[PDB]
Amino acid sequence: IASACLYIACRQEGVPRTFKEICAVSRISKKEIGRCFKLILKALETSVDLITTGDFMSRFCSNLCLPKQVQMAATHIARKAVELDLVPGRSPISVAAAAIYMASQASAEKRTQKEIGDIAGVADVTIRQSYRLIYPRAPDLFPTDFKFDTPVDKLPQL
Amino acid sequence: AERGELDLTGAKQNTGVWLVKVPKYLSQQWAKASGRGEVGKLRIAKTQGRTEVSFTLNEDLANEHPFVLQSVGGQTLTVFTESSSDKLSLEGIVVQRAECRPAASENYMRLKRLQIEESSKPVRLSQQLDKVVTTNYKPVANHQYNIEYERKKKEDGKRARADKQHVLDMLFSAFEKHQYYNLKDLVDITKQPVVYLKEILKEIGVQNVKGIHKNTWELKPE
Repeated sequence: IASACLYIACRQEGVPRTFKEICAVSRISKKEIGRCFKLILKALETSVDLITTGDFMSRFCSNLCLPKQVQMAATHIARKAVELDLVPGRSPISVAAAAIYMASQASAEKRTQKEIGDIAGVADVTIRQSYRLIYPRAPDLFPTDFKFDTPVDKLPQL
Repeated sequence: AERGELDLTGAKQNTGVWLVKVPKYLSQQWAKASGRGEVGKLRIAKTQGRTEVSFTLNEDLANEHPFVLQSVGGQTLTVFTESSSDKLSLEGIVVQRAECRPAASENYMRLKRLQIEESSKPVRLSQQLDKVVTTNYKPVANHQYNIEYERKKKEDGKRARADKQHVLDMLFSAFEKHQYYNLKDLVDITKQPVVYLKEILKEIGVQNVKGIHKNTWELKPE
């Protein structure tokens, strides 16, 4: 209950923490936290705002030690990807990690899918799938006022 | 005749030996070149009213060590050994004591500094870290110990309910080993559900307060 309450508090505060992050600090598994989560919402007759791609960019980019411009580009890419519906049904964490990977690979500070996956809590396959969906539209997702260390046309294709 | 008997030939023949104190680096080189048998030469010079001892290290091993003698009259020292064949013996009595020192002094302090620096290498000091550690509490779906414990629990499965006759046979088999047992131990011994076990046990056995550390059941049916 305490672990699930901590997740709800983070959501209410506008600083969502993924279930994998809350699980990583608690002896309770993601599954049990997820079960208690919905039960508490019913018990409290309350609800929490839907998570968004921008809620994790600050934490993930800082944990990855990415420059400010890379974090801004990743935020824009993820936001535009959701608006363009390029990632239907994809979890926002997977989209954020994929957007971070794209922006990182386009910048001087290049991070691998494993490094981003370990910090974001997403499998490299899930990142790769989410990245493969957004890669064709990469020039539209990147900001117009962004400085490219590696041009969008040379971004990794897979 | 006993294992502890000492061969006192060293004392009987009055074998005299010299106890010499030498630096660790010097004896380390002798141990390294031990297979050569040419670690150096020991020179002793005596005069009308003065005597000196010194050692010269082999050039190849080095690539004069004056010795200062010390009195042996203030305390009686003897040398003894234990053979690998479990036979003790006394080699002799210390008739002279000396200590090795270097001839030079200024350059010798350089060697001591080098030895100190080498001896300082194992002294671990707190390291300053330029970037915060971001790998702690990395996001995980379920802990390693939990999936392992869950797998063992699910693979082994829950404890089944044996037939009443087999449960009674196990209970009486346990009674042959001991008169009374703690319920927790009895559950592990009989390998039955605590509820199911208690139902069968209460029909014959009983629980009574005893001086043992935990509440124990009495298996005698009467």
